[PDB]
Amino acid sequence: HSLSTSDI
Amino acid sequence: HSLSTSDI
Amino acid sequence: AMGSMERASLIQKAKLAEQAERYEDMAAFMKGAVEKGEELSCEERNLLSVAYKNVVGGQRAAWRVLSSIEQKSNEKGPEVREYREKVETELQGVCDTVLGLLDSHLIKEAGDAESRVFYLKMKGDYYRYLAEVATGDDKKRIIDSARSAYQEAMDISKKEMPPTNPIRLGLALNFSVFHYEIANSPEEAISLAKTTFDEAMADLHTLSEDSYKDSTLIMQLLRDNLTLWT
Amino acid sequence: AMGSMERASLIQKAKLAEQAERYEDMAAFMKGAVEKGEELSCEERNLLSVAYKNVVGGQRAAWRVLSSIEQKSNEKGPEVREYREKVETELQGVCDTVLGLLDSHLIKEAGDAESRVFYLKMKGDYYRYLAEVATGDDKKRIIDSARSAYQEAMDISKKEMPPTNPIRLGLALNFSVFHYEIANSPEEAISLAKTTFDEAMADLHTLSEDSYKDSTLIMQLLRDNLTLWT
Repeated sequence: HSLSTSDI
Repeated sequence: HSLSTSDI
Repeated sequence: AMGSMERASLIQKAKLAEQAERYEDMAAFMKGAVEKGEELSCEERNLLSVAYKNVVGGQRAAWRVLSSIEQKSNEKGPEVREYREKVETELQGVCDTVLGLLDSHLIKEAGDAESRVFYLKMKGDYYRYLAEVATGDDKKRIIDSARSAYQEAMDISKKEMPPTNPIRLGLALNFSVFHYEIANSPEEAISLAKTTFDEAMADLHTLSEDSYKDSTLIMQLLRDNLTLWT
Repeated sequence: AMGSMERASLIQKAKLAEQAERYEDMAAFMKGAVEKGEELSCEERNLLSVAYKNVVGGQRAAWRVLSSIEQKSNEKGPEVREYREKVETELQGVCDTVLGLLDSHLIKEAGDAESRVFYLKMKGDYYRYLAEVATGDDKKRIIDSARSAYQEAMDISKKEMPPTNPIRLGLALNFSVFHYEIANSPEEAISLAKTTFDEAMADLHTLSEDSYKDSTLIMQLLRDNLTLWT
């Protein structure tokens, strides 16, 4: 999936 | 903190 | 989660909520199903149990975290106590809901032994959860209500279930926990756990390859608790 | 509700809620703290962001589970659609609450380029979450709001922040996600990510051990997205 800032 | 059936 | 929804559709959505780890939704869907008046199958009983087990389980974990901070600081500001009181009230409201459904719909004079034990054990557990947070004469009444539920479930399980039956095992386990942590009788708890384990071990060869895992998992918990308690 | 509680107490309870993994409670405490009208410190900004990030995060994960189960229609009953709508409405209500807080209290012309970028990035993120579930003319209207917010945050970051500033990196990270997933522009997404990574990489030798830890953490997320997108 696409990682954002939520993903540490 | 004893183990019960919730911890199986 | 309401009374305008077919019973079968509530079961479907309870399973969806479980997949999405939306256990508050899941409990609400199963509450709506119970309130339809019909009996729950074995699979449906477990959906009910899993749903509320997760909801109350998160509240109990939160209550324990805040209660330790309150006692550690007991040896300051009222923020910890104030918030711990809010979590406590929320936990009690869930336990009351569960106990209400049990008394109102699920605990029947005569069903099959599997189900009669299941609901009476559940009654004992959720009275036990209330006892974890109660304090005064109200606690004495809760404990006695837990004991009677556990004891009646125990009596049925010993008369109608073999010693390796996972539901009988799970009952004895939680009952031993009741003795240790609620009734403050560590000798009864150790005795009950050891006796339950030994009588299961003596029969373990009589189990099929499938049901072997369900019983041994509980037997390992009994053994884990015995290490803790001794 | 929270109006009778001191600002400092609300912050203490938000930290307690975080310890207890009570993120819905944590968001309500921080919402109350913001509504006191006073600016948030860097510490308090992150408490707010962490709280609602966990709340909306669970809803997004649940919406995705249900949406794929719903999309697998012929590769049927209405239960999946109905429950997905319920979750969707709930997700939207949280995003609206965050956007309402940003417009009403947090987004300001005053303040350092750190708070200003932080809140504008947050506005873009939560319009993006809304875009993930919208459909029609309301959707384009939503995407424009996310784009506009990300761009204004982008403009501030590239003017007042070095390339290794973690807040600048995280904004660029999320903006590139916006391009790839919302705007359907993989070329722009890949270009922005690569540009952000390389420009930060070239300045890593000017950093201390602590800054080096913060920057590389986000840069690895840019690396992961790049290797996946190309």
